[PDB]
Amino acid sequence: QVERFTFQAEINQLMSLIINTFYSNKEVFLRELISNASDALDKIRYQSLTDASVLESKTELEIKIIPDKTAKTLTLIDSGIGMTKTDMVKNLGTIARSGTKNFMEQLQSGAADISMIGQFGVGFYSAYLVADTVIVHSKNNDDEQYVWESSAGGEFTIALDHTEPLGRGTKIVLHMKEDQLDYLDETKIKNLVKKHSEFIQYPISLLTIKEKEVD
Repeated sequence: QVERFTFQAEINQLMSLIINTFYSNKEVFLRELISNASDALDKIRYQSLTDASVLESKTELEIKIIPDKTAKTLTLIDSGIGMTKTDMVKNLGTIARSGTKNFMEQLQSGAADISMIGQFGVGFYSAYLVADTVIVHSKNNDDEQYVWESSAGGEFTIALDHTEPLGRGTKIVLHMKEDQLDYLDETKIKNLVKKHSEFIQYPISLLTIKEKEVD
């Protein structure tokens, strides 16, 4: 079963602005997504300080990053608190803070910059600086694994996830744009992850997939 939702008006503007207009430091997306991953890890960790049984679904607190040149995807997986179905609609389809709604006017006027999008809990959408389509798989202890998809257009979808179980956490899949495929190159992404994760307290693994014909 697939359930359709409309983005809240501001989110469409934020997304239109991100997609339609232009920015020069697209690499901030990685910083934002790694920061979200760390936040989620912080959340489950803080829960485990009062109740260590929350960690049972997946004991490792870590981030995994997988560039796939063949699939043209960059995937980021964290074992954070994950999102329930309601959490997904809220966190990926709405703006909560009224302060964030004002910031959208300072951003749209050009006074504010894309790189500060994270200070208002919307750094996620910076993924559309490099990806035409973004898939989010998420699993929270108090609910089932759901999968969230959007390619903008004023709408997103959510379904029960039947792909590989996460145990607990969030998997974001960016279907890269053709012009932004070098983010899947080993040296590029390694240095960018190193740069944008210096203060992150969690381990971060970078996967490299090499393919050679036998001869």
